[PDB]
Amino acid sequence: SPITGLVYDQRMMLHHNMWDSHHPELPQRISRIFSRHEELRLLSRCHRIPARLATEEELALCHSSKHISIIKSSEHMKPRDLNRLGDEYNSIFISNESYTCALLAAGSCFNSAQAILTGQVRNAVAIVRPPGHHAEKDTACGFCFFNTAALTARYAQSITRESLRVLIVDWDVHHGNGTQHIFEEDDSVLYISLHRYEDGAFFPNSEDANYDKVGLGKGRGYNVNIPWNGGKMGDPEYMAAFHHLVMPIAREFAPELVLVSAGFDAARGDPLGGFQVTPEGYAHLTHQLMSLAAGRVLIILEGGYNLTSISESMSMCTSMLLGDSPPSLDHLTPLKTSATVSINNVLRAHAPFWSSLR
Ligand SMILES: O=C(NO)c1ccc(CC(=O)N(CCO)c2ccccc2)cc1
Ligand SMILES: [K+]
Ligand SMILES: [K+]
Ligand SMILES: [Zn+2]
Repeated sequence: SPITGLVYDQRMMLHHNMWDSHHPELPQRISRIFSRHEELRLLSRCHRIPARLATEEELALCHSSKHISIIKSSEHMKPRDLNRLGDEYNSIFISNESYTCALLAAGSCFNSAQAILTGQVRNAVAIVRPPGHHAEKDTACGFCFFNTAALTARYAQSITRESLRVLIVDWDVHHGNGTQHIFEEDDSVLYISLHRYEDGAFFPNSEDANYDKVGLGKGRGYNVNIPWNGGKMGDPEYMAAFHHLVMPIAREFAPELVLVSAGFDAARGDPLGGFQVTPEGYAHLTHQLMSLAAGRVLIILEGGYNLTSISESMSMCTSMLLGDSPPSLDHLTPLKTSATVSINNVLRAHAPFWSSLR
């Protein structure tokens, strides 16, 4: 079924910051990504998957009733009360349409996972906002209300079987604290994150993101953090992390579905990330993941704030999903010594759990 699905809905643009029309998490992130897909004739090659609202019962797969009800209630708030509610969270703005856009983003991803798991398509891309991976069971954080990726893994298990093996690869420049916590005790969902860490000083500013956090109880080994220290990283570092860590661990895990928390704020041009991963870089990461899970890959937009960088990067990913050949990747410099230390720290930490690690 060599078809690639694409899901996008303009209604997700309604979510906005009422006090700063220029806030980085712009409604125009998704519309510019979508337009580039059109221009490059990628959209027309895809099977268009309908967006939908997630239900409250689906939200409850990962989130508490209290958290759901609080975010639901913002739908009817006056502007000053929205400001106050948003200030109760770390790095959140809320509008009357926020709840609905968050529901659309999750339901769009559920329909995509269903299309893949029932064989209607091989793989899919979801152009959605607001993002999800900083969201926790009981709280909103870092522009995220509900954890779209976490929900989707659980949704997928719910329409297949409880023990469906799901891999979540999170290449957003920030650590997905919410995703790690939701599955920390879980051995059916393998969470792998690459992220700027700087010894805990980079958002979300927690030692939860370090390499030594390997999972808990039966989930021991099923949480893989690859923290970057010492400034700018690029294609050389990310390709080396995939070669030595991500792809060997993923092959041993043998996932049946791969979800990508695909933020593009590690891209060159992005002020919030400060890294230099190129669009060709992201193409190669995507292409490697396609060798897993009989090709069952869902790419889900997280962060990424340079409108041109994210449009070109995510388009490049969809092109790989569609079966185009990978672009030339420039002379991969020897790694920064810092990156080498990071990769060796993860290798040492995970040697007890993954026999295939050399
Ligand atoms: O999802 C994200 N990036 O993909 C993301 C999540 C959270 C942030 C916040 C964040 O990182 N910062 C600090 C920037 O140096 C911040 C800025 C202004 C006000 C409050 C905090 C930035 C990005
Ligand atoms: K990440
Ligand atoms: K896990
Ligand atoms: Zn991010």
